Amino acid sequence: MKLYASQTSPYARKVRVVLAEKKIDYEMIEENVWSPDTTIGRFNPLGKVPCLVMEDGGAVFDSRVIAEYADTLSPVSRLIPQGSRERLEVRCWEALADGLLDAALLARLEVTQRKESERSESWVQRQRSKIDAALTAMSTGLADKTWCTGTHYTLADVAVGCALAYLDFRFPDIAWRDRHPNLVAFQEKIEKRQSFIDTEPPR
Amino acid sequence: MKLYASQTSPYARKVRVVLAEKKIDYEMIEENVWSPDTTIGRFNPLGKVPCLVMEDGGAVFDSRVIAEYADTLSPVSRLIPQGSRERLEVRCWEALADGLLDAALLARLEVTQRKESERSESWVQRQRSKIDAALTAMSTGLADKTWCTGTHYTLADVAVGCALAYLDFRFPDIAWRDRHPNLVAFQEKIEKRQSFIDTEPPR
Ligand SMILES: N[C@@H](CCC(=O)N[C@@H](CS(=O)O)C(=O)NCC(=O)O)C(=O)O
Ligand SMILES: N[C@@H](CCC(=O)N[C@@H](CS(=O)O)C(=O)NCC(=O)O)C(=O)O
Ligand SMILES: [Mg+2]
Ligand SMILES: [Mg+2]
Repeated sequence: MKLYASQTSPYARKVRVVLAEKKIDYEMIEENVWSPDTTIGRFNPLGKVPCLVMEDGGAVFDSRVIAEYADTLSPVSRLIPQGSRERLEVRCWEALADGLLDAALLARLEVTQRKESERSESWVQRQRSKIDAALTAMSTGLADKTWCTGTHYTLADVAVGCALAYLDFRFPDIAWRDRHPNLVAFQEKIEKRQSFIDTEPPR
Repeated sequence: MKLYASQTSPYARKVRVVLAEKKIDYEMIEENVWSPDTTIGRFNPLGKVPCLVMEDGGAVFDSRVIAEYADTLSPVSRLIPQGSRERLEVRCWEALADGLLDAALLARLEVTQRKESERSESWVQRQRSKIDAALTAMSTGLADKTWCTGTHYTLADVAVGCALAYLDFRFPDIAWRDRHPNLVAFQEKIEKRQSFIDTEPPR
């Protein structure tokens, strides 16, 4: 299997963490999707990473679909629970984290993909407000628990960890660590996992 | 259960189609998420519809999470297959359709949420190129089959149908019907389903 990804992509980091936790071997292929020379469209018509390309040539996207499928590929470190209700809880956590990332990417892309004369203050403020709200919800949801859903590490934790680390990396001005002590304790723990250690974004 | 949604939202339409197919009763609550008076943030910190609010007050998002959960709530009209590989196929179709919608929404929002002096031609062209590519992939993937995954109607078909109907509604200039006869035949069939008939977008 081949994973088209980048070392900075937080959605791709989620998938890489899952693959590491599951001990699934794969070839990592760094692809710059913002280059006019990108070939990602051979595999993902949406032009995005991550994209997993299977032995047979079948292409899998997006990160949620890849994560769900990877969890079935080994009995090692089950990350998505069996129960429908328990699965709901984990997948909603993942949607919350991914949604925070969607807003953060839009806020970043407003700068990287537009001339100053093409930018909107109100749009960026909207996206930054979603990030703030998502952070508050993550802190409210985690509450006093060990992990997002209680006793066990799941894809919820992976997704949240990737989101918070992305803010550390790209948005150090968003001071979530001051605001939410329970998220700080969570992140301090999760970043000690081998899967996180091995997938830190460069720079 | 309460579904916070709008009658135009294609992501919400996907959920409403699933709920109709499954014969699950729910209260529909129209919510304008673009109004400064929106209260959607009580339930979905990302500020988006659809959002399903359960009897207990628990909030579920996004559309993929709601669709997956709704499929478990009744044995009527199973829309997501049991097999991991078969599930992968359906969920990747859903990601493709949702991704087409993401690009279409961005292209629309460039106009509705920005003054002309805040707009980017290159960004809109990028998004429109994703739509074209996604359409080609949908046509390639469906090929000569009855439904997206072969013999049976699944969430893949729901998602694709919602996407194509959204383009008819909001982007009549994107002439997919001329380009892809197999998608035309697909859409002509799916729009005869009661769930689609009852959820057409107004105007
Ligand atoms: N729903 C998808 C989002 C992936 C995405 O936007 N990836 C960005 C790169 S970012 O992670 O650095 C991407 O590929 N953007 C390229 C584009 O939008 O043209 C998922 O969950 O995998
Ligand atoms: N990943 C989510 C996307 C929903 C969405 O963007 N919904 C739009 C409304 S559109 O369907 O008319 C939305 O709520 N936008 C409000 C905002 O982004 O502030 C899902 O699959 O449900
Ligand atoms: Mg619990
Ligand atoms: Mg098949």
